[PDB]
Amino acid sequence: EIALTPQPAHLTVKDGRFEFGNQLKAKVTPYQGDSIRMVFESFKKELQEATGIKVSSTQKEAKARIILDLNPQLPAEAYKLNVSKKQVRIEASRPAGFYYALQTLKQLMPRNVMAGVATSDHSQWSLPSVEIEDAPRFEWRGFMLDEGRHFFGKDEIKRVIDMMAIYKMNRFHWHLTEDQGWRIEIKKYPKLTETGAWRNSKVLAYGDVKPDGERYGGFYTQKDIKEIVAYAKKKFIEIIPEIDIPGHSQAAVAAYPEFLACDPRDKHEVWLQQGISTDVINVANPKAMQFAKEVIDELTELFPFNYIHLGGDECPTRKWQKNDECKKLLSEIGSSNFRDLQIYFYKQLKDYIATKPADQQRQLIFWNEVLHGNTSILGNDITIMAWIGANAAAKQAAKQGMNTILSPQIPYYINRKQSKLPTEPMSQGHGTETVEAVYNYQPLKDVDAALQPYYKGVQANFWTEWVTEPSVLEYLMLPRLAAVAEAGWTPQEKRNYEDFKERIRKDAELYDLKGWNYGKHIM
Ligand SMILES: [Cl-]
Repeated sequence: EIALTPQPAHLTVKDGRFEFGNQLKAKVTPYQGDSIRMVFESFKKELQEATGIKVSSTQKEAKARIILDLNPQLPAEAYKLNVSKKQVRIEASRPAGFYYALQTLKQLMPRNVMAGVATSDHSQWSLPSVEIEDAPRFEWRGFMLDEGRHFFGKDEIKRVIDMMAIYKMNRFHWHLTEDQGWRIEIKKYPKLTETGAWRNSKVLAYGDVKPDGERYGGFYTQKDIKEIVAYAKKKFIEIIPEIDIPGHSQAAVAAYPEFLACDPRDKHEVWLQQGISTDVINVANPKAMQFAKEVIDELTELFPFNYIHLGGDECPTRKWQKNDECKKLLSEIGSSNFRDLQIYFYKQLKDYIATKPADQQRQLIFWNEVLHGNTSILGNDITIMAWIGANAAAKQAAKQGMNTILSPQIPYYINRKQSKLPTEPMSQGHGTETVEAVYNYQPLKDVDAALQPYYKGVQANFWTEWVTEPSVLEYLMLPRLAAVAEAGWTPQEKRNYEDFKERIRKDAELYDLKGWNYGKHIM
């Protein structure tokens, strides 16, 4: 009957049910300039769409069948939800807490409510009596989509946001730039999208698959970006842009080779292959430095969240070793290790950001390869996204006083096959990254108590070398996304895969109402 995902920290089931009727009154705290009333108004619209129930306002506790009260002692995303025959009572300290209480309230109702779809026939509406106290284990509960390899577009990304929101995920990491495409309009550099957002193959070549000649691509205008940011904010999802530099930058190099290429006399094209490119940005070129500053400036206007991801994964130094500007810069920073140029490039950008007014400053996230360099100049107010040797990298980050986010390739890359069946779509892996394998990863296993404060959370990543169509994206995303969401939210002691399996089965109905694809193996 009751199926909540993520499982709350504390749930007690009580006798009886709360019945709505067609109309009822709510009393809602005015905290923070009526912000909670605004959250509640959004909820009311959803509820009416799905059920026909109308909620009006009251100031009188005695008339309130739903009450949202401020409890400042609760954590920033925590809530209490008490459902009795007489009243629904919610307590929280911050808008996100109240929003999550209402997510859990929706999830206690038939699945059409969470889906935001009315039922064909006439229905009766109620809640089970419960006492819930809930709070997320981790503050960062993320999903990353690669749109550089294949582009999905606004409608599909809204569906991604919708999926994340079901499971209380709060961080969308937008991997917008790659060797094979650049997907975000930058006004000062129009060729990033004019050249970089189109290429002459849909498939990315690998093994026996060759380029297919199709004029393929797409990008987001700044208007598009602002729309998606606003859409996600309504669901308490913040967006982190990733401009992956100076590696994974062949599309940018193809757009502006005259100053971004290490070897501008050679040819530079958007890459049609899968793999790791050596065609990295010439970090020693002054126009490359200005380019990066100017891109960051435009990101700052589009993305209000306080973090930017600069990537830094899989960045070969060989083209720097062969470039005169780079050799000279390395000599001038007193080094014989070309990796240091990557760190210096970042230091310039970090310094630049520090010159800006406080509200324009951003904190930086990097893939963990950056930690292999001498990062001392960057200080410890950077964040390491741990993916390769993740457990060890996160521990090293924490030991250096850096925040860390866990996105281990195994098992949190949910583009990978989720079954060994021969009928699975083509993607990376053998089929070992089953729902169970995802759920069973324990992020803080054997992590010393003193390091744990630096572990900000977890993220599932979705790489799109092989994935070109929304149906396949969704098939691979779901239901593994929910396992990572639960890992991010639910206390480890309350996590149980067989229990999760029973609960997630109830969401097939939700997925079907929304027309989402999903793997059916555990269903
Ligand atoms: Cl754990």
